[PDB]
Amino acid sequence: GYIVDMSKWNGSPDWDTAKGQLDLVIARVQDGSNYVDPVYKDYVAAMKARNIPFGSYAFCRFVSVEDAKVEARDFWNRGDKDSLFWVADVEVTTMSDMRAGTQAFIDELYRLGAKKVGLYVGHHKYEEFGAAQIKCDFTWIPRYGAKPAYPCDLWQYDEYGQVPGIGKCDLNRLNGDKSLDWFTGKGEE
Repeated sequence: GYIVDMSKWNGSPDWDTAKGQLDLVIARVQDGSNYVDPVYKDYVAAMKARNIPFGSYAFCRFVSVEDAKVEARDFWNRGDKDSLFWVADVEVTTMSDMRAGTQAFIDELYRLGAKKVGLYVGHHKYEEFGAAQIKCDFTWIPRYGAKPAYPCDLWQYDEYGQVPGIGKCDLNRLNGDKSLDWFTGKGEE
C-alpha cells in the first residue's frame, strides 16, 4: 500500500480500486480560511464506506496568532471528526513569526478536541519556521528523490506517483519512530 495525500486535484478516484492500494490517506480540508476543498466530504464518505484509513490536512495562510486560531477552528469544523489526525501544512511565510502562528494553529486544534496533530513543513522551511521548537505529535517533510536532511515521521518522496484507482498522486513513506499502527490504530499479532 501507499500513504497518499489527496485534494480536489485528484478528481474522481475509483475508490473500490484504490482500496487495495491504500494504507492511509491524508485529505485536504481547506486552503486558508476562505477556500473549502470541494471534494473532501465526498472523499471521506467514500473512504468510510470502504474502511480506508484517513487523516486531514489544511494549507495554512495565517497572518497572526489570533488569525491562526480562526483558521484552525475552520479546519476542525470543516474536517471529519473520524480523522485519525490533523495536519497543519505550512509552506509560505504568511506572517513573520511563523513558529508562533504555527503553534497557535496547532494549539487551537488540541483545544477543540484534536488528539493527534502533525506538521507538514515545506522544503527549506524546517529551520525558517522553527519546526524543531513546535510541540506536536509528528512532522512530515517533502524531498523528492532523496531522504530529507531533517527528522520526520512521514516523508513525501514523490509528487508524480501513479496509483491504481487514483492516477497522479503525492506518495509518502514512514521515516521516523512512529509505526503505521501509531497512525491507524490497527494492530496485528
